[PDB]
Amino acid sequence: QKILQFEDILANTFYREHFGMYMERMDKRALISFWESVEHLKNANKNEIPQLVGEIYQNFFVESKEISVEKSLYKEIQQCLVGNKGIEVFYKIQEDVYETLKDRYYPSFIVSDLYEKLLIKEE
Repeated sequence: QKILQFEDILANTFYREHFGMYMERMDKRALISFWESVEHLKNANKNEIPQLVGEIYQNFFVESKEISVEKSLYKEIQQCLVGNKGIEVFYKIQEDVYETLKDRYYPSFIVSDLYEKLLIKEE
């Protein structure tokens, strides 16, 4: 009956892993992995926060482009991502990635063969 809400899809490890498998089919699993990394940051102890923020950059923002802003301005990027500013930036990107996952990818996941596995067959 009632459609699972995308908020609950990402809150439940069993649901979210199935949605991640669907994103892998689209070769866009880095979108949900980045969302999961920022969310893990929101619920992490502060002794791990700066190293996690650094691993987020090293896992999702180090794609080497031909016009290499990442290499030419490495120090300059890190300094404008230093403290609460960097955490606030990663939060805003997570918010934008969330809307893209919700509006562009979640509707086709509901009609995929994976949404069935999230439904309880009543006995």
